[PDB]
Amino acid sequence: QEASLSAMAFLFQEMISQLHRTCKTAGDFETKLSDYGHNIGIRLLELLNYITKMRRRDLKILDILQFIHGTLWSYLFNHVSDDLVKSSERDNEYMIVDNFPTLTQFIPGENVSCEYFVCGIIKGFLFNAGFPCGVTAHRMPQGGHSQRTVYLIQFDRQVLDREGLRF
Amino acid sequence: AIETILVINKSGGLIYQRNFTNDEQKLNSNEYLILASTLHGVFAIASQLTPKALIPYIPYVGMDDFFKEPFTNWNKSGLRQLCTDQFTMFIYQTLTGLKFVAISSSVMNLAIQIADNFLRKVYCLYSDYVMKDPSYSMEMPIRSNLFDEKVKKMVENLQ
Amino acid sequence: EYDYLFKLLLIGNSGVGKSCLLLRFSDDYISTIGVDFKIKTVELDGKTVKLQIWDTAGQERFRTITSSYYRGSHGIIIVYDVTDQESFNGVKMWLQEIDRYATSTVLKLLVGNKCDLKDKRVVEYDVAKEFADANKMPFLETSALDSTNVEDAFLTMARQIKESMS
Amino acid sequence: MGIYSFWIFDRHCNCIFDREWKQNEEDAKLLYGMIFSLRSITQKLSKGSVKNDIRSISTGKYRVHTYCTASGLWFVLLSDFKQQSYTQVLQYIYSHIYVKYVSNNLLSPYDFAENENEMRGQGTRKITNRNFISVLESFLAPM
Amino acid sequence: QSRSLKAMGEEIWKNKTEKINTELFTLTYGSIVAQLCQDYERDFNKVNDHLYSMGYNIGCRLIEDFLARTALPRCENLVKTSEVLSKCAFKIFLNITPNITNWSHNKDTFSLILDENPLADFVELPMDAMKSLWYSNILCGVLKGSLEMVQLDCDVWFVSDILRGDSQTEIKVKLNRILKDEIPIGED
Amino acid sequence: RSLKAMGEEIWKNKTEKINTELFTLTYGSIVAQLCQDYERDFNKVNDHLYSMGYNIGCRLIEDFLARTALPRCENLVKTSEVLSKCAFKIFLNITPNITNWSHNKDTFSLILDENPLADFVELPMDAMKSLWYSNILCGVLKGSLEMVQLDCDVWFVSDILRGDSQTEIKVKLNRILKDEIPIGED
Repeated sequence: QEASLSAMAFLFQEMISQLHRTCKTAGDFETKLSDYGHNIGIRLLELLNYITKMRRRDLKILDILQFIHGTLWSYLFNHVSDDLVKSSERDNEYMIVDNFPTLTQFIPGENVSCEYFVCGIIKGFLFNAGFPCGVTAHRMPQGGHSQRTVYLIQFDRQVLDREGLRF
Repeated sequence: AIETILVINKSGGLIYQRNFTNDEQKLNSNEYLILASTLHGVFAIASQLTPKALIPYIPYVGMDDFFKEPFTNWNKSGLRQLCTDQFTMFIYQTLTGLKFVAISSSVMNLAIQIADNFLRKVYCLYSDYVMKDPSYSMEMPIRSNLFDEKVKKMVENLQ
Repeated sequence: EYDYLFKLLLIGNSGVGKSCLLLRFSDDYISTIGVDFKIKTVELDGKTVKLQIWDTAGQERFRTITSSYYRGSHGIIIVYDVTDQESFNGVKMWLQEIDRYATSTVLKLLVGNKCDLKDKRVVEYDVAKEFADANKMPFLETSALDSTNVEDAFLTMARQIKESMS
Repeated sequence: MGIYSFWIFDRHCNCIFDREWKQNEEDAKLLYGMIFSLRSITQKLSKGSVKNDIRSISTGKYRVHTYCTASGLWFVLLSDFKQQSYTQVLQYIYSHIYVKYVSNNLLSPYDFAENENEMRGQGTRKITNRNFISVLESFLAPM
Repeated sequence: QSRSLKAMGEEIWKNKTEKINTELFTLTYGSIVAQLCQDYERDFNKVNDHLYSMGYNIGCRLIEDFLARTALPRCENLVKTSEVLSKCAFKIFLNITPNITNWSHNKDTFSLILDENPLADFVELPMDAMKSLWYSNILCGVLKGSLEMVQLDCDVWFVSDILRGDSQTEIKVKLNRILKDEIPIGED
Repeated sequence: RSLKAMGEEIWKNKTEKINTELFTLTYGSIVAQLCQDYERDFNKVNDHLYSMGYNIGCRLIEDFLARTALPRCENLVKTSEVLSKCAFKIFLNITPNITNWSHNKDTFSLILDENPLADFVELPMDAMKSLWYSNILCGVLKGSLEMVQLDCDVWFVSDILRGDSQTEIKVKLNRILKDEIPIGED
């Protein structure tokens, strides 16, 4: 079943509103909201009880990432992510593109940090996945979309090494 | 044919004003505030001076839409309209007390209906945009980047 | 470009030259068939502050002035007379209106006028300081003419609310 | 039904004529205002070389078709939201009824004032002319 | 241009307005012009003030009828006024169309040439007043009261009257100020 | 009823729906996070959760009122049935069947079955003897009703997540605000 984007939009804004009052520096806010997202992220793999029963049994990096952008967003935000870009400058860094985060939308143009909570969900998922990430969102590229933002999913060498060994 | 649309603070202070199409401003920020305020008071005065006199439809336009059924109005005693030779102001206030007003360069009963529909649409807009903005402190001006996009697009469709 | 709107209303009693008080600082007329307005522009931390003043009055329209006007109040600069004591007597009963039209949060204030004509005044400074303090309401005073301390009281009111708006 | 009340407003911001269908005089004072405040709101809020004026003002249950003079005479009338702008009726009322009975017989001056510099507040609806009340009351017999 | 100014003025005179014989009014004015000379024992100047004074009271009544028919708004420049008055006022009241000239920097004043005076251009002044009287002063005074009733506070006066053997007829109408109007109820 | 149909018809609108799990999780996240903040003073969490719910509720009414223009209900009977069948169906896919009324017409319970806000009963032995999890919800109600000038007292009683069965919130219209916009005989 489902619920109203309005309530979620509402709960979230209050969540952010509250978060804004505690934290003095933008940095603590970004990292803290992300942690909030992380706990949600760890939880998704946990729910486990297209038929990728990846169950701790090893699967390459791209398989999870490609599953994650197409499968999860529609499951979460309710819209297949936009693009999944394997960087072309550093071997651990990847990129996942979103047009309009079904979440961080009502929030006005500049403020990137609110965006991080959605990105944190990605981090928690991968960390539990057994492949630590480092999702840091960004509101640019903005081709024909005021808010299209891309989350920077930088990985830890351990995933880099496990993968290098079994291509 | 709208030229100016403002939302008057649930308390009678101008929070939102956007005179756009013309782009030939004759009024200063300060005065517009006063005006919204005056509208608030006069809106108030008409109610008392009511006579010893002891529902809406829907044209499907302003931009499927937000609401397609005959909806309910609430202010059955306040300044619902001021019309002249140069325009026709439509004061659409919400049960929540909010008063959204649309100024129309065109002049003039169905004209009132259009604003009732268009403004209610804008009130709705205010609710998703204004209300969900974690960075908005109530009864305070609206410095929203997003609200402008939806109203401006809404003003062009009706135009 | 403004960001914060504050509705401050000098509510009082008709003989009081309250309108004159606002004019010296207000930005840059005088039409009361409701309540004339004067809006002041003071910058508080890059956040421009438009202080909208409701120079409310009423001799008739006590009924009209009160339900609509009072509620958006982050400040109510009440004033009495330092020439016609009937006016000061008015304030005690007037305060009750604020209690039920402006919720308890409303930070208020009291004012001293006709402070230039001590050569023909009435109620003295001690009588007032006690009544205001009794009600948990401050009261600084100022001449009828050159009394620039009133403005600071306003700037003071503005900063106070900005603190509320955190 | 039809029109609810007629009010004529002096050029001194004063109230000259009433109508139903001392207690009453105060309501006109605010009504003079509703018209006054809106009139100016309308004056500033205008673009052109004409200098727009308040044609009609509408509420939830009535309307105040207005018609203002350049000599300063607000002819206000409150409808019942049935008929269109009584702009012609108001116009005719002022031009046929007002000028001849009121201001063409210089034997009994126009309600102007009492020289008193209390012009707005002061002055009481001295407009009484037996004919004026009679012809006007008859003119608005139905509507 | 639904109602050009000249056209409205003419349409008004023709299709609608009530009239009386021009001669009837001429003689009634003659009694007042002549009556005053007797009463002021030849002090022409006393009369002009008298006529001009008479013009103001009537002017206040008339400005009211004029607005009732033409329904024009209160023009803020002297010039719109100059135009409204000449095509509209005269045509409607004296089936005449005076000109508008001898304008001065600032639009201070503008004359008002009346080349045909229905009022009294048939008279032949007595060798007396020939130097002092402005037969048509009441006419001039009506203007002052009329403008004043619609806020223009002007100075109407003669400088030329065919009658005094002048080369023409020219009523100057200078503007002094525009009056305000307000309503003090509260803290005054 | 007439109003009852609107809740369903309204659901197919132009401000979509989202998966309950995501929303419920953001909430579970906020409750768990809050517990840590207040050193398990579970009571403080209810209080903090309610204040949180109220701030949300005040902003929320504009969404509800704009979503469905409606009449300023006549009494508790009018508001309550409206509130349960209509509001909840719109914001959550739930409709608590109003019950347990008070003589003085001052109260009624909002007994509920489907509480998405807490589909997972992770009530830890130390708070389950004194802590209400869906507190944000009442804050939404006090804030929503107080904003429509119907000042009342919303509170919890039994929670499934707590001891036994039926979960319900009570509503106390104790008084009615005077200050409410210019609207005829109101």
